[PDB]
Amino acid sequence: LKCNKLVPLFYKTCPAGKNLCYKMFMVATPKVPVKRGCIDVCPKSSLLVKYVCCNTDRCN
Repeated sequence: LKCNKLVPLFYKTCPAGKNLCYKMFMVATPKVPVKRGCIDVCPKSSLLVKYVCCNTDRCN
């Protein structure tokens, strides 16, 4: 399993680390992404920070 990351590079792998790849956006006002990595769940979501999880591979 591999996805993209904010780290200065391109995409990383998360086979043993996790099994999914989600992103963390912020709706403070200007709207902007800030936390994208791999997770095993997606129990987060409000009105001042969104998140996009995916497990199709190459979809992140």
